[PDB]
Amino acid sequence: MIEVVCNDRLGKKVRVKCNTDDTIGDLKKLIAAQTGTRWNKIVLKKWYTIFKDHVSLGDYEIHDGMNLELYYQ
Amino acid sequence: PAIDSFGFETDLRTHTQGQAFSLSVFHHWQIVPGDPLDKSIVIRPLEPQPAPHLAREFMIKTRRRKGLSEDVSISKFFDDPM
Amino acid sequence: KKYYPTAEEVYGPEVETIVQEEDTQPLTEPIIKPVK
Amino acid sequence: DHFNKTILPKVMQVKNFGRSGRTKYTH
Amino acid sequence: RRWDDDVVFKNCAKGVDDQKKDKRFVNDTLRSEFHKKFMEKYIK
Amino acid sequence: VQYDQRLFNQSKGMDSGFAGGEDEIYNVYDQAWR
Amino acid sequence: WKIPPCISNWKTVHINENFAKLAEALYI
Amino acid sequence: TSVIKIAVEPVNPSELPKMLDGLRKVNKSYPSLTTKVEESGEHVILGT
Amino acid sequence: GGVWRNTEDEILKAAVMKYGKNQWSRIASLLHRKSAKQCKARWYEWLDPSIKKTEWSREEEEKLLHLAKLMPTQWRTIAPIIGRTAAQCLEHYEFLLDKAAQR
Amino acid sequence: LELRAAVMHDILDMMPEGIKQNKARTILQHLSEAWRCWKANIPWKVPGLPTPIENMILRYVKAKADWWTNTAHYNRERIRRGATVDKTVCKKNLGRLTRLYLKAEQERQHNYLKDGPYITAEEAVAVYTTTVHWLESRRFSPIPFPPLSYKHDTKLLILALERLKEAYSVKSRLNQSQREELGLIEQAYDNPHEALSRIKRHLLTQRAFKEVGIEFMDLYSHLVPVYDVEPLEKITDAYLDQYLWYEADKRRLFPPWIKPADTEPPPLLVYKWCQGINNLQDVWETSEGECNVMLESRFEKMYEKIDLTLLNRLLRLIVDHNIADYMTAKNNVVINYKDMNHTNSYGIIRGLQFASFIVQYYGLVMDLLVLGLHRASEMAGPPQMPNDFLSFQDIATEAAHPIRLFCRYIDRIHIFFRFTADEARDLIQRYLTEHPDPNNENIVGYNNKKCWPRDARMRLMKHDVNLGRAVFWDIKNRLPRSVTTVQWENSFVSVYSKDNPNLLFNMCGFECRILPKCRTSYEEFTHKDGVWNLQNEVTKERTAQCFLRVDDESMQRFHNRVRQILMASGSTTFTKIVNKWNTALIGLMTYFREAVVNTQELLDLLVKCENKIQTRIKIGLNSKMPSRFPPVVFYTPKELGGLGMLSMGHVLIPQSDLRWSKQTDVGITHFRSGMSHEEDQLIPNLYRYIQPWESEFIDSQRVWAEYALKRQEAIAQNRRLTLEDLEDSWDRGIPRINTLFQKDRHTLAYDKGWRVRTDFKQYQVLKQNPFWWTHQRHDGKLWNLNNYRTDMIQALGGVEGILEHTLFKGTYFPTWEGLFWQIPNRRFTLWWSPTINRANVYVGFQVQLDL
RNA sequence: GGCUAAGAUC
Repeated sequence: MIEVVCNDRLGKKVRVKCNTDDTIGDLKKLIAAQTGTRWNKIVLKKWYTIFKDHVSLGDYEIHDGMNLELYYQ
Repeated sequence: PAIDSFGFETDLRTHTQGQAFSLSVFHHWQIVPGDPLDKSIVIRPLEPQPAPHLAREFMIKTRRRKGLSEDVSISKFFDDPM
Repeated sequence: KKYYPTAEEVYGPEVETIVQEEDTQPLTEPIIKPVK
Repeated sequence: DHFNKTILPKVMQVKNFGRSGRTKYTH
Repeated sequence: RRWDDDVVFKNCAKGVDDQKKDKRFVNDTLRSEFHKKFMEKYIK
Repeated sequence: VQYDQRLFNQSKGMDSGFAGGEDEIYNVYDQAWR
Repeated sequence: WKIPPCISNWKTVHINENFAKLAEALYI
Repeated sequence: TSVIKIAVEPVNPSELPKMLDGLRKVNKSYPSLTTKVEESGEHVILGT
Repeated sequence: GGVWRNTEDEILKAAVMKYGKNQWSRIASLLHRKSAKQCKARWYEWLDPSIKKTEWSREEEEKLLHLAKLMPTQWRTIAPIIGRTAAQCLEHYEFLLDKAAQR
Repeated sequence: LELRAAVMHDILDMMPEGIKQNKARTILQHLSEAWRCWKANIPWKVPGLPTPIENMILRYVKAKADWWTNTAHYNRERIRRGATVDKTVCKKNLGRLTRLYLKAEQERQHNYLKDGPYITAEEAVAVYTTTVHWLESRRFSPIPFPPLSYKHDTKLLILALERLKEAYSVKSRLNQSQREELGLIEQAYDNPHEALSRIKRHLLTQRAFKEVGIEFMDLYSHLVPVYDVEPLEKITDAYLDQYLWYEADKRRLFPPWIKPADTEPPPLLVYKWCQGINNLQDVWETSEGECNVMLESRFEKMYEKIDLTLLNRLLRLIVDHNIADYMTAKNNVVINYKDMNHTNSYGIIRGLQFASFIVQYYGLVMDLLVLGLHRASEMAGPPQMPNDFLSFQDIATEAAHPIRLFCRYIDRIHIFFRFTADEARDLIQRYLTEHPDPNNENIVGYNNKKCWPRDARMRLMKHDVNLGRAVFWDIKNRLPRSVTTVQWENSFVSVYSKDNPNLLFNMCGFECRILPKCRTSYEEFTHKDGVWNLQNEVTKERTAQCFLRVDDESMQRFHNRVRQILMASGSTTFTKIVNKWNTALIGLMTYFREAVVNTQELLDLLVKCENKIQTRIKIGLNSKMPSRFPPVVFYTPKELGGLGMLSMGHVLIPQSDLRWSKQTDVGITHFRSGMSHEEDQLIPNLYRYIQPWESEFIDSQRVWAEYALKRQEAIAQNRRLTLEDLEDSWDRGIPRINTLFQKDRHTLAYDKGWRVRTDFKQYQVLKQNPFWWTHQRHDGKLWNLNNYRTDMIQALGGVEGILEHTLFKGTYFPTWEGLFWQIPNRRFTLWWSPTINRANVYVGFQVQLDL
């Protein structure tokens, strides 16, 4: 279980623990549970690389502590 | 016994949920068990026993002052045989 | 050992020259009012 | 948390120069 | 008794040879008790 | 005694080893790894 | 009230009888 | 009878007559307080 | 090295007059023959203008003979005690006085 | 600036006699030259001036001297620890105290010539008669004159020149004084007879010396001076010190009462002293009213209050008249500072090369006054059969002896004074009659150790504390105050009686705690396997136990040494910062092999310092405060491209840093090392791969006994001892056995006093060399850490696991073999580029460089 | 033109 820290700008930085084989759609539901927004309106980004909605976390090699820059759509 | 009655009023109020109160008055004396002239009683330096060798431990603890110091078996110096 | 002139003859024998170093009322007596 | 944190010598809560809180939660 | 026979110096009985200590202040900062201790403790 | 000559004179010397307070010589690991 | 300049940087008996008494006793 | 006995000694040993003068004044206030100086030099105080 | 010759004494006297007496690096930057420690020794022993380089009279010989028993070593300490302050001729005067009294 | 502006405000107001061409900046320049003349402690005032103008200038100078001396003492009080931060205040505090140390020595040397603080000339004739009687009783022959055709002078000149060359010239040294120093050493090495003829003419004729430069070392705890000498006089003084120590080894003029010598300087000062205290005649038994008192104190005055007249008279009794005049005149030449020029002939210069023979001269002189003439004859024994360092002639000699043992350091002194029942009551009665204490003031001030001072310190009883004052008062009154005094602030006299079963003593390296099992000892914690089982020489059983905790002065010295390496970050390379700590840790862990495992405060300093240096080295790479830096980038050895830090602490490698991957033909075979049962530590501590001194001395007794048995078997059967016969007898033993089989074995044996000369070598060198334990020439290499690099690579994940975190896969090398070569910082940061730049090492980041 | 460790300085 990796602890992905969705640390966006302006104070919004939360920890999101997800499974390795868990999909990215399950990660946005856990990231919205600590941030306070709709999970359908959250777009994760890492230098203009907008992630998909169907690719598992084990495919991106997102290890523990690999922080993400959260953005809102 | 007054040798072990220290904090007995504080312990009676603590265990009884604060609903008790005791007072200590003076009472006549009674002989403690054991004998101070008795030997072969190795007293422990810390955490003593409720064994009846308490008189040997009480005589050694009374040696903080002068007079009856350690090795208190020198009473034959005042009671030499003849 | 050392070698230095005494202060008793310089300042005179009449004026009792005292030399106080430390250790007197560590911020308690002029700090608060004394216990009357 | 994958370590056992008992073989470690005295305590290692946070080694990042920010230990404001001084607690172990036994008292 | 008879425990110090080959002792050359018998007894000094004088630490500073004038008093028990200095007990006298001076305006000279180098020749005072402060610079004497700072040159003896911190220096070697 | 008269020991064998292969044991004696196997290495040089006449030095203190830890030469001064120069803490940049890497005196540990006297033999190489591989 | 004269003020002379000052530029010098790069910009009683000296004996005692106890020293002779200690040397003569060591010589004797 | 004051069966309880507690010894009392000052922290700094240079303040020996200061504790000796206080034990004399405390003996005048409380009647049963009989400050008996022991033979070993320890100032004892008998209490109830 | 640095025996304080005639050419070295003129450069040391020029540096003590122009550059300074308390500047061993300035005298080293104008001679290039001896070290700065040798230039400070030449300015105190050989090229010192206040050095009494003569007059080994009987008053100085008796003072050197009295200081020899009082201090056999420490010729640097006995040189201002005799007043000559040479620190090299004091050993030379002690050698000449011992050679005269050798008989 | 405020003192300068108020000086111009006062000079323009305090009587300028009106507008009559008043002062200017030249008057302030006159105050500036007056302060600079006082700064070098010179007597140059500002003469030729008006009296109120000079009085106003001297008033501001005396007030500025009060400000500068108070600013110097305030920084020196915060120099021990203070702030643990010093960029340029360290050079200023050392330079300000160098002016105060030179000025105080200049006033003391001027007072010695003007006034008469002599050596108590009436008693000084007794001290010259005591050494004359002790030498006649020992019948020791005096040191001969140096021969003009000595065959042993060739080996003596080669040994002294090898010590001078290895100390000064090591690597990257270039100076105006180091050029002539290395040039004279090469000129002497190419012509030994020319240097021997010059050294003979320098001793027998030249009875003077040139100027010497005094410079204080950069020790934050206590500064120690370093006396730089002339290069020509240094080679002449080294031949005098080598010839005196070679003659003292043959004539036995140095008794074993003072043993800093090169036998075994860590163990025999501690373990042979503890075995000597245990093997005495009924030492641990004190039920019959007996009492023991171990007095450990330093003289602290046999370096500056030395009498040159008494040292010259003792040198004529010890050596020839030609060598005596040269040795005394070398210590009275000059004391030249950076700007000052102080006089001399007030004490002994311990920075010169001939200071080892002068220290042993006062060592036998002060021990004869402290013990006694008839006392030392019963201690050492007759010259026909001399004793050992802690032995005696018979059991009756140590029985009627009040002082059972007397071990003397170069500065400290140890004495295990044994007292009977009547002897202790007689000594306390003389101490109370001469120094009473009715208000119990005798137990007011008394030093005690920090080895758990609740049940293991000195029991402050009535008779025990009275015997602590009495044993020190008889030793203090035995020595005069002019030769060598003994203060109470540096002393520690732990008594032993029925009330105090624990015994404490601060040895030469650390503090020791002796506590026998039969005498109802202390709590006996034993935090590791560092409790020495001291056995009796008669019973050969468990006589007494010995605890070995590290000292507080050595822990503060290591905390200052780790602070100097931590403050040196940024101004050096990353590999130089790691190599500085590895040499500082190997010098501390080897010398404290049993002590570092049995001290909880010492291990807490190591875990704090190693985490600080890994914090310090990580900031030099990037300054974003990383979350979890990889431990493989630090603990990798220098062969595999790493910093090579000795991990003396539990720094466990995480499970996400031991995975290898390679795709040759089929697919990416993700390899992984299986050690996830309990924990996967990166590297063990150095205490696990270093033999303790109790196990080293026990194995060395079996090593030389098997060596003497095999050599006797080789001499009887007439066989040559081969390398196969000395395979298992090669490990170590007492001294490295390979040191006896060196190529320079014939030359190294003719240079006695290896440990004593190395102690004053750090006192004379500029840098604080951590070679106080031993040297690789005579003793040999003991800390063999070759099995540590094999275990560090195997625990980190092998050579393939260490290279997987590196950039080895991008370098395109088909085989991992030998391929090594701001510039070294650039190659180290680029080598560990996938390890030092990832998502886990730096969390919030999306920075792209370019296209 | 001042204070900084003859400011260290071949």
